[PDB]
Amino acid sequence: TENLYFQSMMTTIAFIGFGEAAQSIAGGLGGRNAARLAAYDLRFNDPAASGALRARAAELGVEPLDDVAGIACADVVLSLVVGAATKAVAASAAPHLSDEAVFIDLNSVGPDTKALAAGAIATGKGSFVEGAVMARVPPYAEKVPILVAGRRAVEVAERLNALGMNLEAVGETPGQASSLKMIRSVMIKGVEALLIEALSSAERAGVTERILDSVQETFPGLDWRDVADYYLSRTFEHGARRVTEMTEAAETIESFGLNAPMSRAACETIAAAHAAMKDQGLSVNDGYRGFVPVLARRL
Amino acid sequence: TENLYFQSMMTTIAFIGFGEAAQSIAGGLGGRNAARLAAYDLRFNDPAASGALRARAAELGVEPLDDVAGIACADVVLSLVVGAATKAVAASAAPHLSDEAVFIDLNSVGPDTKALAAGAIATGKGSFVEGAVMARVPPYAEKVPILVAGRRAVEVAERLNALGMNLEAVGETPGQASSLKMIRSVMIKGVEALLIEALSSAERAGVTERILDSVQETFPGLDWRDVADYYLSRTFEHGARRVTEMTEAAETIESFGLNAPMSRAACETIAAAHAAMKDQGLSVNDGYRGFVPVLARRL
Repeated sequence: TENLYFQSMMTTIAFIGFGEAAQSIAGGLGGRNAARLAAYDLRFNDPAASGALRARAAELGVEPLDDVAGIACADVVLSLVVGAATKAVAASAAPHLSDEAVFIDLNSVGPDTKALAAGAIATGKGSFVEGAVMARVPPYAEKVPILVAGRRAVEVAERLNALGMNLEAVGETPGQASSLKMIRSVMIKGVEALLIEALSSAERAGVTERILDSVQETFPGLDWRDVADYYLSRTFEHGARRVTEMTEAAETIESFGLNAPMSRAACETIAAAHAAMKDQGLSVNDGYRGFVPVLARRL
Repeated sequence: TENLYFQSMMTTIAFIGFGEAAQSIAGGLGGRNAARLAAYDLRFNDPAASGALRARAAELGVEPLDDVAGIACADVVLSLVVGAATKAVAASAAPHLSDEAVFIDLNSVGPDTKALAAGAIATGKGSFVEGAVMARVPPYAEKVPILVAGRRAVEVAERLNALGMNLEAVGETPGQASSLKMIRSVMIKGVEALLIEALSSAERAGVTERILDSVQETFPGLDWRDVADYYLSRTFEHGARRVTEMTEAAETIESFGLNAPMSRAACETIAAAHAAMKDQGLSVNDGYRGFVPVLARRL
């Protein structure tokens, strides 16, 4: 019950980058022959990695391309490379895209870099759609939530959703998808940071339960102890990667001509708290009753 | 159905400071002759203010005291003076308190200053209880929520609650009541600040409604649009005074040996946003749909 125009259509996808994320995505698509798959990777040319990578390409039913120019055949090019390589990749692909083709940039970079990738693509004939991957890929494969933005975002979402992928078009302006992903971090990690600051303060003052009561009375819809349990355990376990996500978010907001003091302070806070909790005999299972006394003392 | 020990008891209260807050409190107590009331004020000695202040003392049924030494008669002394005068007041009263008397400091100062007030009182015979007034006094009079902390906090709460006041004992340690008041600000104004940062960012990126959706999905208990309506209108109207409350909260947290980056960033944010919104034709009634585009542009 997806779109007819898109089911009765010749659909070739080329990955740029054939790492884990690209592999799991191509994994879930491969058995269906939902589309002719291909992948360009530099390691396809490295004698030390070539054999092992080409076998896996064969095992997931993806064709290895020897060169970037092998993407000329694709309707949709997916760019999943190391963040640092984003622009370089874009610039390589640009001359080889057909004028109907869409390059979707799925890299973990801010709207600024996305804009430069879009610019490289524009020096050739292809279209650019900006994407942002909303979850880790392994647990979801090809149904990982992706946000897309651009002239052709609705069009590619529909086309790739007809193949079983999980895209939503969030705007016509490239930059909007990574902006949305980054800003969404601000509320979520901002709240986590506020709990860290309020609760460890409260704890040093001996009024923790009373302060949880007072937040519970002010914002009654949520169970704030469940919130503090959940998000402080997130600081415990993934504090390092949560600080990266925050650092990027501050840069995104700054990139819009806005000061980002909440995002910067939250990043600092989550990093300080993660450090504070390491090697203290805590468990992700321990709750705020567990974490807060440690943070109180260690901060 | 309050305590018998406290109803069948000789109960004299002396205010130090006879301003609005002290007047409204003494107002609601005065008609009942719930207690022998008195008040020391410097203006009781100023020919320019004396007549007018003594008439109002008579109208609310409070006795003027010519001197601080007139508090020797009180069981409970209430200190409501300008923040700056807190310690000075405490030091004046200390020699005059009886050894059964309780000095309750109700001034808008942090636990640090409260501790110094407590120290002055300790150089005499009286007891010290630390209080913190939780709302503006005019709309509540004598039933304004007060938090108290100290050895005798339970005792004074019960005694003053037997006279119709609205006290809760929150701890045995002086400093806890103002700590609790201040820290409670962190979550509340932190959230307001996070909405300002997230929403005006989102708005510059054209994804405001989507970001509200994504906060609504993450923290489903609350209606986040009502939250943003409510708290941004608070930034509009009372942004100036909300920044003071935040500045104090950062100092309180700092006073505990903790860095206060969330509190400091929130204070900055609320002040920046309040400034941004002034003289833009906005109304407290306007909601986030109204405020956010203004903040987006003006920040």
